[PDB]
Amino acid sequence: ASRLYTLVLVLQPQRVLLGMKKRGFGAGRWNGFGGKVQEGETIEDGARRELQEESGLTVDALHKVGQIVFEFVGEPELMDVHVFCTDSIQGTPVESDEMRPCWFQLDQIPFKDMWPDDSYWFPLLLQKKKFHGYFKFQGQDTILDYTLREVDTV
Repeated sequence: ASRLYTLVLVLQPQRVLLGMKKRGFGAGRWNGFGGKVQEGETIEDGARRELQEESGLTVDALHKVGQIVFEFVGEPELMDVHVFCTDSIQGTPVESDEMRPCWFQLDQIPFKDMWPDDSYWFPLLLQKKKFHGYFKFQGQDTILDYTLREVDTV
């Protein structure tokens, strides 16, 4: 029992784009852009759609960089998050109802105001290493179990 999600990181040589989530799941934290994959679209199409809805941006190419499975205690569906990155974006990022975008220098990523799991796998993202992760949460703050490894194929 798992549900497909996307997460998109716009990662340029010296900065990364994050969005401050304004409502809904994860509100009040910076994150990549993404959301649920809909019936009738591929995972990559859903990632492009969420990037556009949340930031106005389109992209030439998205690259698979990771998969993260989340368990939330008491919730029946695992969240199967497909993580993508891109360097070349099209457009200037703009605020949506869901997200307020901002660029961050790579040594100034705001981990204290991000989901606690990002501290663990962001180093792999920045190192351009593909990964599989699993995080079990009690509520929104406490990681109870986790696993993280590098993989050759996402």
